[PDB]
Amino acid sequence: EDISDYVAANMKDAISRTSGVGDVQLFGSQYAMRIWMNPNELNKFQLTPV
Amino acid sequence: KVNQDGSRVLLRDVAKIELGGENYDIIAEFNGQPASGLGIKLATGANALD
Amino acid sequence: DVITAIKAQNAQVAAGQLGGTPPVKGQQLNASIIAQTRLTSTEEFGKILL
Amino acid sequence: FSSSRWEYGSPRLERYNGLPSMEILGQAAPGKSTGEAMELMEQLASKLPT
Repeated sequence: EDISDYVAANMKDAISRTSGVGDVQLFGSQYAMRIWMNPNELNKFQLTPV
Repeated sequence: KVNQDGSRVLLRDVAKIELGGENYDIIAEFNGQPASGLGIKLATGANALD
Repeated sequence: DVITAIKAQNAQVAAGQLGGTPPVKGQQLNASIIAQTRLTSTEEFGKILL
Repeated sequence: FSSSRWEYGSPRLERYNGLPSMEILGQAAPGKSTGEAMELMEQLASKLPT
């Protein structure tokens, strides 16, 4: 998770735009703010994922 | 929300929040060692070695 | 009310999948989830509840 | 319901190749010309923070 983010937010953007690149397939994913909900804790305070 | 009591509920209380990758489908190992990579795919009729 | 009843009942929604992408270690089956599908015939459109 | 604060900020941020950058504009010298003027500037920048 850590390397794939850095490889994208420091290097990947410089390629795919450089010397005639079709498309780059990055082996991972750049970081995102991942929010992992809990159905019981949602149900506890009367809340839907909405 | 702030239910009739004065009590406060937050996204931290309801959900697990971590800075993680946007997708968890494709992972890579270099000789069994955790690593990402920049898989470059050439353009249509470009210059290859250039 | 006619229009509102259509896009609410005649629509394809994108639900997730069982054993998603960041899974619980030891997950055996990974299958896609199908919810509401698009209506096909004159009969199915006739049975739209208002 | 609103707080009021005076705070410093930039009226014109700049980015070079998808990375935050600031444009320095300079001259050679009444003696030297370009070749050394750049050479000086290139390691006057190498002795900057990481």
